[PDB]
Amino acid sequence: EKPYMIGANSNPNVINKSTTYTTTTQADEQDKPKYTTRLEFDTIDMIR
Amino acid sequence: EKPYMIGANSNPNVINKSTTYTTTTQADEQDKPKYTTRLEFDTIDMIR
Amino acid sequence: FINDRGIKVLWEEAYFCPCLNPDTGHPRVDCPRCHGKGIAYLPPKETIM
Amino acid sequence: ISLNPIQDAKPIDDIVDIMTYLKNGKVLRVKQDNQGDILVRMSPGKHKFTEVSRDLDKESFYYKRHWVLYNVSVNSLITFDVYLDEEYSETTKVKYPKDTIVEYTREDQEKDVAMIKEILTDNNGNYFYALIGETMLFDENKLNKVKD
Amino acid sequence: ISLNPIQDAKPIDDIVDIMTYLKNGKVLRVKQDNQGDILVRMSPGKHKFTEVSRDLDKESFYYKRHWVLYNVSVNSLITFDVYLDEEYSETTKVKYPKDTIVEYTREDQEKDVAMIKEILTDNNGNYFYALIGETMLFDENKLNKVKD
Amino acid sequence: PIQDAKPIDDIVDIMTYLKNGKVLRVKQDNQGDILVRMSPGKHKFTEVSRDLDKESFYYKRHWVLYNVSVNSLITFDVYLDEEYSETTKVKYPKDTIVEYTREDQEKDVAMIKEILTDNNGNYFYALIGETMLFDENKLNKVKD
Amino acid sequence: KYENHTVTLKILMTLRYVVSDILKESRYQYTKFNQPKSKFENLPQKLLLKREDVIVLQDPYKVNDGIEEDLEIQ
Amino acid sequence: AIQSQEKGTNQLDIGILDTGTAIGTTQLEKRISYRDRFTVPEVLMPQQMIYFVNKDRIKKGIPLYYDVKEITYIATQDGTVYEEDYEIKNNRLYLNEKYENHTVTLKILMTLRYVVSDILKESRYQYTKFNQPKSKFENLPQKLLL
Ligand SMILES: [Zn+2]
Repeated sequence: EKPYMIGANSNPNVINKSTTYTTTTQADEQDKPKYTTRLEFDTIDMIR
Repeated sequence: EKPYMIGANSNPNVINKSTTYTTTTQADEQDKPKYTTRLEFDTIDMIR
Repeated sequence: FINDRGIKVLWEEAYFCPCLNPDTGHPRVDCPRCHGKGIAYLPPKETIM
Repeated sequence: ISLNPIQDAKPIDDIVDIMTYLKNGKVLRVKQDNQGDILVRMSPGKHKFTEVSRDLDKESFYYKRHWVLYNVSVNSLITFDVYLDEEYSETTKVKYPKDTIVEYTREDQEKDVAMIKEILTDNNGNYFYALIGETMLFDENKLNKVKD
Repeated sequence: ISLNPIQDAKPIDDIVDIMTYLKNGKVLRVKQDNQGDILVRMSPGKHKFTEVSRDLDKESFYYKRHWVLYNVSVNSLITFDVYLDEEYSETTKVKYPKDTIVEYTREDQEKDVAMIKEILTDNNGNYFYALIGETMLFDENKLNKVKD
Repeated sequence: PIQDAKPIDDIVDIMTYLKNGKVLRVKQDNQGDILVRMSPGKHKFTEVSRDLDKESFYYKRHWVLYNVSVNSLITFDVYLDEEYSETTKVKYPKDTIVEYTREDQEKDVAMIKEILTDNNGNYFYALIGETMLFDENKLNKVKD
Repeated sequence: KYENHTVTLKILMTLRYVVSDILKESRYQYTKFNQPKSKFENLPQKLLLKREDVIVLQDPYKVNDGIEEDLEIQ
Repeated sequence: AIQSQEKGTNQLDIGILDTGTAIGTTQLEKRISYRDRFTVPEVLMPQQMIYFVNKDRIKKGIPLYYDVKEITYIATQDGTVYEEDYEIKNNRLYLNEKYENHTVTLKILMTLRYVVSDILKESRYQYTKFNQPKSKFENLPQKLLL
């Protein structure tokens, strides 16, 4: 009903942000994949 | 007679497909060829 | 890229076996953990390399 | 003139209940410290196995969640805090959740420490906090969290 | 309301019969584990030798099969299951062939094991299976094959 | 009859026994039998041991960590280790494929599910999809 | 039958390697783009391996999974 | 900046020994000295070690060769060990009486450290003059062999 307007900002300031270090752990995980094209030789042509 | 329509899919799902390993065997085989162009030197020109 | 080019492989870490003789600093000839080698190994882990 | 209290997502602490939900087929949501936040489900039908997905949203008619087999580990469940999908949501990402201990400024210009016991938000989205030892509710800007 | 039974291609097990067909000139079809599926023929005319082709289809008027000399090996025939071209065809690529042992669900909610003894298909292409110890016919979706 | 095997059906029970800390025994196909355990102390994690024989003055079990998968537990047979009997001395074990002649003298294939015995050691077998018993001689092992 | 005889064989064995030295061990990057904050990540190491011939140990006992391979689902 | 971080290991009569080598590139205006020292807290290096316990070491506490950031795996003849039985203070290890006569083996992570063995391509120079009140001299990065 009412018009959509951007409004004001909301993000507060942050100072002295520390970097993130990956934690060591013996537990299992899942490696997040990327699905895309794949490169391969033409082994049939190599035989020729 | 009746119109040709694509219809629904038929391929069932498959999970945990294992790769194929070539089997060792002392028996003979036939190597499937590729018929195409061939590259060669010009040995007559090399003599020159 | 690593997963694309690599080959599937089993990976096991290494650690000195307890069977090492404290005085000579050298191992027993045959124990389950290490079969004469002075180094034991952990359970396998799967990896692409 | 405010919205009713909004509940925090309870992490499931005991393995037995988690497996019990999983056997029933209720979806779990696991956060991995290293890689990502994932859903976990035991496969429907008789062909039983564990499945994992990264389609982190409610199953909308236009958002079909996709599953793939994975050998989930027991230790992964134990070490990583896990939630039930029906609770963990964007509906509340409160800065200081329930049971959090905070330092709050009192009327006598003394900073006392208290725990958040109830949470509700006004229509404008500001979170009202109920604190132990105090009657009224407190605002986020007034508060301070002391870490470690 | 169904199509008559469809026969499976019988692999030829004994070398003697295979050579006998080959001497008569009847075409063979060999599957190589490593490389490919090929046809084998002994040359027509008096100039006798073995020939190999990869033109895997019926000799249509617009599909001329082409032959080349090859020194076929006896061991290749023995180890690799071989068929007669007149049987091996796309006409049947049934998932569970005849003489296959399968696990099938019975009316009493018990999974019994039985062998397929007869095969026929309805007009819609669904394969009906006759099983030892059972009278009626069974459907592919109902069945399960246990391997090893 | 003989009660050499007491398989667990529900994984929930397995987890409950694991919480109790009792050792498990998990079968494998064409592979060595394994024992599984929950670690004690502050940190709880699954441990495994390739040592099957009973703890003794000359024999101590060796335990190590592992990221065990529920898929193995839910599928493979599981037992309480101390309650397990090493073998049941019969010609054809359970879940073994045999060829038998039905009541009308027609031959069918079947797998075995029964354990019955007299006090002399004479054994009888009841086939999956069947009711009556079959003797050691009547059944014939089906080759792979 | 072969009480006093010399037997000769040709055999196939699985490939195995051990780590003799680590080359170009640690490589680093402060990944920051499209992140809430800076993160540290370890890039691939390079390994110099040697084959196991003087001492040989059997392949490791891997815990198997009951999932059937090449399984069809519906 | 650091390149070609290498863990060269020599197997000797005296034992195994690590002689790693690496190449560093520095900032401007910094003068480095022979046998200076650098340490990288962020990077961790794995090591393995074994020690034998006796009636005296158990009370004094084991003196560790390497340093420590955290422990990964502990084991002895009796198997693994748990946090309730071992503690570490000031880079030395204490154990309870249960392991009076035993051999303890460990896998450990330690922070990375380098020292300067030689200075390569020491000093590089430039008379920067553009957009300056006057000419200025600046020292370009040195390269270090660690
Ligand atoms: Zn040893």
